[PDB]
Amino acid sequence: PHTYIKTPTYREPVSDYQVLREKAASQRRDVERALTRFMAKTGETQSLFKDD
Amino acid sequence: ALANSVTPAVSVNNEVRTLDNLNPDVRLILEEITRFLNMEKLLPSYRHTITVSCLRAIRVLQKNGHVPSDPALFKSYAEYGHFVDIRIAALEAVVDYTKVDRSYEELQWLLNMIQNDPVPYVRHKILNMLTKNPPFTKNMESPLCNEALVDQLWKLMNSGTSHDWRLRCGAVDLYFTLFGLSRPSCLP
Repeated sequence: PHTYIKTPTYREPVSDYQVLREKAASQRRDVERALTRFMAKTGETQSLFKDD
Repeated sequence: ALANSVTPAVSVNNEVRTLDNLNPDVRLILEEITRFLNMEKLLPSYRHTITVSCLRAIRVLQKNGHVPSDPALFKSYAEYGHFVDIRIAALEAVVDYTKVDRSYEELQWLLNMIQNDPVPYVRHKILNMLTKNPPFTKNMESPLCNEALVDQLWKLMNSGTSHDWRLRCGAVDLYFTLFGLSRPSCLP
């Protein structure tokens, strides 16, 4: 085959509903955590504990 | 639903609520209500319904031994300026705090807010909530049963609420709930 046979090949597609739900959920949770920590650090802040 | 799951914490020797004794269950709840309240500060909902629910849940966590019993957050949300819904949720939390912690200065804060607030519906609602969840009843011996409080509430019935006809009936209801139909007992 190597002498004259060519087939294109693609990357492995992840079409799984479980891991797609997990990826979208974790990315949404991480971006909202990053956003709220950035907005609490660059403004007036409150805390339940002391100097927390 | 997150606020309904909160059971009273197992404080040992009145240990100060600090990070070490934070329940592993309540840390997830507290992270979620912090995320929800902060996201409401940037993308607000309808009726600030999530602000009202998160203030109610923080008061639930404070009613058990999880968050320190501090009314400063609710006092900042009750400052003339948060949704009238935010305002009445925060004032409900302050009324519950001054019932449980027997706070004198919070009761004077609430009575001052009854006397001079711009919105009269909020004044009527503060008198209503302080009637429904009173800081003391007539049967209770409390530290807040001075002659000074009897004189303040009699001055609030007599003068002070003379301009509304609904604040005066609310002050009559509050005096009835606190001191009853006879002479205030805690008096010379």
